[PDB]
Amino acid sequence: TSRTHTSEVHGNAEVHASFFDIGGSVSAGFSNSNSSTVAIDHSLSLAGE
Amino acid sequence: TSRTHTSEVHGNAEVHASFFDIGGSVSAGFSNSNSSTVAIDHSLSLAGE
Repeated sequence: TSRTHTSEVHGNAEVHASFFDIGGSVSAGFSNSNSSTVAIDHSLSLAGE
Repeated sequence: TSRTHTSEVHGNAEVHASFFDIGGSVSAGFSNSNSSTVAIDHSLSLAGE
């Protein structure tokens, strides 16, 4: 089994360019995650000599 | 065999600075994924000492 925890910072930057319109943009953000993997495995090995 | 639950929490933020039509959007997020992953392996080895 595996349980995780993530952090993140986000950003964006885009300005406008038209015949009349100008602009600008900034941002933020914090993202996380909680992944719960439950892995069930089986194996076989048949060796000879 | 593996069946994975990946829960997510998240926070989001955007803005668009302009003259008078300035737009902003802070936000968040919540998500899960029910990912059932199987994997079938067949292998070999030929060792000689």
